[PDB]
Amino acid sequence: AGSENIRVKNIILSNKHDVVKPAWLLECFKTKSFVPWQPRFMIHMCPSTKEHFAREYDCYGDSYFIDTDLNQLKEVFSGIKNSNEQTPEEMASLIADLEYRYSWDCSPLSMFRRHTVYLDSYAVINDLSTKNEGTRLAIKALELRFHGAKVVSCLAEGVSHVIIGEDHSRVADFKAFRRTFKRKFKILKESWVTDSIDKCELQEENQYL
Amino acid sequence: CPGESLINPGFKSKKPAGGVDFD
Amino acid sequence: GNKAAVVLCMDVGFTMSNSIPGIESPFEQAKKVITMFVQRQVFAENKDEIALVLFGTDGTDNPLSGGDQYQNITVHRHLMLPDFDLLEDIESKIQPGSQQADFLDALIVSMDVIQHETIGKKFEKRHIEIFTDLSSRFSKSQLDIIIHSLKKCDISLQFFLPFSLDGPFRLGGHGPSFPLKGITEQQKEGLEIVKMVMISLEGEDGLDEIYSFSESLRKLCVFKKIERHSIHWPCRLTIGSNLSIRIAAYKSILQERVKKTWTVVDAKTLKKEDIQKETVYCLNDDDETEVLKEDIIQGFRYGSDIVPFSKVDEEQMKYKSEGKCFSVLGFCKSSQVQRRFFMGNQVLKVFAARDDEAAAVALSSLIHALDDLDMVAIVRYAYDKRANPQVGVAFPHIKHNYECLVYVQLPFMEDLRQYMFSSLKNSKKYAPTEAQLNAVDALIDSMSLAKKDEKTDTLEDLFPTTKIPNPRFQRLFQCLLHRALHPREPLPPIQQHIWNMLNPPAEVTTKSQIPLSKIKTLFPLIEA
Amino acid sequence: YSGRDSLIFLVDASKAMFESQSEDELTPFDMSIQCIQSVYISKIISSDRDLLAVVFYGTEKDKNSVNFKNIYVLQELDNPGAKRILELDQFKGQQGQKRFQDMMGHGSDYSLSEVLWVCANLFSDVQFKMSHKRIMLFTNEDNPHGNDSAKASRARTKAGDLRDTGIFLDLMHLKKPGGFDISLFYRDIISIAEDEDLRVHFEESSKLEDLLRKVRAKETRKRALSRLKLKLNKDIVISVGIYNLVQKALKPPPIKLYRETNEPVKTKTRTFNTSTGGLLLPSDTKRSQIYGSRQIILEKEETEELKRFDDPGLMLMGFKPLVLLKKHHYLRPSLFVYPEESLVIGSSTLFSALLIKCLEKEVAALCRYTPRRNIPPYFVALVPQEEELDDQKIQVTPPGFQLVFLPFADDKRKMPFTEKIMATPEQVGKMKAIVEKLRFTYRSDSFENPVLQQHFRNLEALALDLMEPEQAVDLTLPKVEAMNKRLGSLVDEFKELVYPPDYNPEG
DNA sequence: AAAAACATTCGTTCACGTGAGTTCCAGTACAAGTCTAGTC
DNA sequence: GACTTGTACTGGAACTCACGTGAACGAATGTTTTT
Repeated sequence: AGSENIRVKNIILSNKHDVVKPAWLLECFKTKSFVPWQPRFMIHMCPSTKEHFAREYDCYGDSYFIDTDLNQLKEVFSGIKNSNEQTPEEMASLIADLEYRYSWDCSPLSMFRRHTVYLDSYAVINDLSTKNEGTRLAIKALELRFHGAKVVSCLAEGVSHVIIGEDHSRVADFKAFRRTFKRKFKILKESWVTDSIDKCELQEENQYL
Repeated sequence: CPGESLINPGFKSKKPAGGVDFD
Repeated sequence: GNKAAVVLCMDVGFTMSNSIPGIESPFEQAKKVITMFVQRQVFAENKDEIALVLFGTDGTDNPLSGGDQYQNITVHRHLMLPDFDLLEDIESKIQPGSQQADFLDALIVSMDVIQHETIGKKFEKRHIEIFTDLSSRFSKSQLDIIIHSLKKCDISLQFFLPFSLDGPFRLGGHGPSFPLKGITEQQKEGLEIVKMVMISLEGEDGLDEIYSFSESLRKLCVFKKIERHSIHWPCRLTIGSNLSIRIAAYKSILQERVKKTWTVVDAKTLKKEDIQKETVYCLNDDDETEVLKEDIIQGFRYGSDIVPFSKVDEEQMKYKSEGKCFSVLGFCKSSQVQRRFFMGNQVLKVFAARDDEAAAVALSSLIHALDDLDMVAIVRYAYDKRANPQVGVAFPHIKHNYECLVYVQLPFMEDLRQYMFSSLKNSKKYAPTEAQLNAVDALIDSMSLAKKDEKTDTLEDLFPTTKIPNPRFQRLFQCLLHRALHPREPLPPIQQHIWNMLNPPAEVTTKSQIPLSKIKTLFPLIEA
Repeated sequence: YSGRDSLIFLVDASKAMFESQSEDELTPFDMSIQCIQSVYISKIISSDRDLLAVVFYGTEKDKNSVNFKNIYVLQELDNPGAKRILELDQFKGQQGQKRFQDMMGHGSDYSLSEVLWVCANLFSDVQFKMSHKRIMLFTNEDNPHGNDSAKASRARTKAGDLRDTGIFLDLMHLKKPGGFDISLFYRDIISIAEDEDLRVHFEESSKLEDLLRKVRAKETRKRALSRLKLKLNKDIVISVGIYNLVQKALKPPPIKLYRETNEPVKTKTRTFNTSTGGLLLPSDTKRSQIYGSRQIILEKEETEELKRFDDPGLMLMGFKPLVLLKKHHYLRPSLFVYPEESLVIGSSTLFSALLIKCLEKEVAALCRYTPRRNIPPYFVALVPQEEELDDQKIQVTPPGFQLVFLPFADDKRKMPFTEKIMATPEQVGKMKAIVEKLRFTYRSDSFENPVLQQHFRNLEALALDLMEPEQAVDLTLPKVEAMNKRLGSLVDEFKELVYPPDYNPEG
């Protein structure tokens, strides 16, 4: 039954039959063979079939012994509805853990995830009511976030990267804050990221200190 | 004639069931 | 389980054999009454012990006969299950005796039999029935001992007489029986003594226990003290969510059918296993292909189209409702509810829960409030979770003795039928005439079944059909007994007393001839 | 009313029927389709023996017995069915509208005379007997023929002859921008032109509300259960008929079908000897009863003769005051007795006289009732029933006799002895207040059988391939929330007044 | 000696299957009147 | 020489009730188990 009508729902209530999407017959006709069922085609499982596919297949369309393709991976992912049980910091930590485990730092993006970035977009440091929006700084911060940089609006002790535009009046304040903090964050300029993006690699900070 | 049901001519259109309606 | 022991004391002396021309002999009436009793007891398959003792017999068969006392009394049958042998004895090989006897000795013998035979098995109730004409000498020295023994044993006692406490006399004809002035002085003394003993045993109500053979033949009184009580259905009458009153409902009125059912048996050999019935399902095809039961499926018609509907599917989609529900949907004026709309096949009498003062007083308050406000309760009734819910009306019913609710089912919108009938009052063609109306009024007056008694200023019923036993059971029992006793014999005709009890008193019949003739002549009726 | 009912749905296919005057508003064509589907569904349950037809006019494609132009007979007169409902619903949605436009056509000229002729031919085609022949026109155009007067005159005359024949025409005018006016052109086409419907209508016809109101109840034509003879005496006999004004409603019986193909199957029952296996005739078998160690043998004829006292009919007995008839002595649903006059002439006059005199004296006729041959007699009371009609002269209580069965002695059961406990006046007053609070007006048709309604809903859902069944509102439930709100605390004070502090009315 | 759990019972309801009497309506035989083809 | 109409007959289908049976089911009885 390709349509989950009242009859299909009634059959679903009873656990003595198996429902298969009509695409199964079409696939059999195209291949002219008795291909076995897959979780994608079937919308219901009998206890016996449920046990049978539990060993061969997983809770989702993914299986163990038979590999998966791009189409199979997409179909499996479409099965999962949603997952919002975590927090952004947890996601960042998990992403860093996976990148470290699989040495995936060579990707064209996401290298800046390990580094927190602060921007001197406020006339008064550590103030949320003096935004200087409407300059290259905002677009630079947005691009850094897109590339994977963790943009932080608060000057916490955990900050590792700070970007200062053409205005160098508060360089003394930033240096004093760096000295006060146990962990020191290197002073960086906006041109550094502009040069790095084209190269897609973390350029040495010595020439952009 | 009045109140005749347009579906079954010859049978007066029965009023819809109301149940209990306290005054 | 429930059990009852009954001993039937029958008078046999020659004095009973006497009769007047045109009047059935008292012995025959007593024989008919006892035959009906034994027929109901045996054909109803009820575990009731029946014993028969006859006083006035020429011989003497009595354990207490020793000592030249209580003579001419025979204990024909002790306490045992009723059997066709007892019916054969009553009907055929029992004859009147030429010796008189005192019914007090029969009472003593019956009490001794009850005491001796009751010890064997548990007996919920013990009953004694005495059929006599009270036309024999008796000794009054045993009154105190008799009363004390009866009270100690606590056994019900019933008396049946040839007359009750001027056209032809018919058995159970709802008319006078044994016209006055036919009672002798000895019979007067017997009536006095029976009345006194009945009053002492029971009281004023006991005065109603002295029946007559003709009356007992069409009143079902013989089984009054032996009939059981139907089980009670317990539930909780709830008005809203919080208030609840425990209640028990009995089936006050219910159509009575025949418990025993006929079964087909081959004429050649009368064995159940000889005849076997088989059902086969075949398709509407020339080959008449056969199918198995599991192959069959359930479906329903949908206006020339058949839609499959599996039994499991029906159960899944079936209307589910919590069982054993007795809730008050609302209260409405008694005028709105009309007797025409009553449905169902039963009437429920609802009392409070057994031995519950709080529930009893709450139900009494509800009944009194409904009666004072002249209201009834529209309620929802469900016997159990597997029974379809019903909408019914419960109305108060208060009597000097007991008060209870009476529940009767009410119709749904689907049940009602909308039929239009042409008016008769305005029909000029069928309009009546003043003479015709006067004739019909005379006919109605001449055939009134109720009498306006001025002594008590009340209405007395002359034809109380509610108290007449169903003739079908009596006819069935009579025919079954006749066939059992006479295998090769045509079935007997309907008993005369049944027809007499199924007909109105001769007074109204003879008082409505001239009005009926006037109606016939005035109203022209011709077949068409 | 003898025969069946025939209905034809004339649906206009003009562009005016395919347009949305406002958003979230079904088009007139969609409304007409919905009304047709509702009528079909209602007829499936109420009376499946009726005939329904669907005809579309104004479409490019044509399909008629006359081979006319721009008229399509989608469904000829036939009994309603699920297939027809599905076909009608195929055009329900916007995709359905597109499919109908592509396969059927649009924007085509037509003539009212041609469609009336097609409807007349369709009516003539049916071979049964039609008690009512009706046509319904679903159009939203005031002047279909305004440019040509000849076509309008032809349509008018054709409608006149159709009305003269006996066909009842109704106009289900739908909402249109300018406004629909019957008085302009359709005044002389409708068989009956109510004076009220003479102005201009800016909204849909009020009859659509009635049409869309689904009815789930088997409606049955009047049919006398039995025509018997009431015998006042041996010679004085009148002919009467018995009807069941109230009858229990039962779900349609199930039908056995072959699972593989879902077709009706034939059920056959046979009897054979366990030893020989040959068929046994009814004479071969015998009826026997076992009573302990005794067996009694009787034949079918003897068994029928057992329950046989008098011939079928109503043997009249004396009259009884209505007071003696206890209201709680109910045994069987009552019946209605009405004079027949088709068997014996003059019975109507005697029946009317008897009814009038019984009403005047307030008495009831006691009778012995024997419905069928070889059946035990019962005792019945015929109480008079005068004609009663509510406002606007609509009959609600037909005139005649009401037959109520009086129970026999064996039909009554004795109740156990119970000690009577009286209630103090304060408790009675509190209950009177509570009852007055819960006062409500009861009508004979205020409730619906939940089981039958749910069964019908499930059957309709299965037949029409619906996503899920339509849950039925239970009018029989006590809706306890409203009762709690109304009673306030009355329950609490009553309980504290009557119920002991430690009673626990739950076990 | 006293309290709690399980096997058994039994009236009651629901529902199926069969039979049998009634009413209504569809199909068909049968008498019978009418109209046509044809001629003169 | 055929049609067509009106009468009457027959039989099918639905209605209703009575009879007989099988299965669920809720509550009471008697027996058994435990402390």
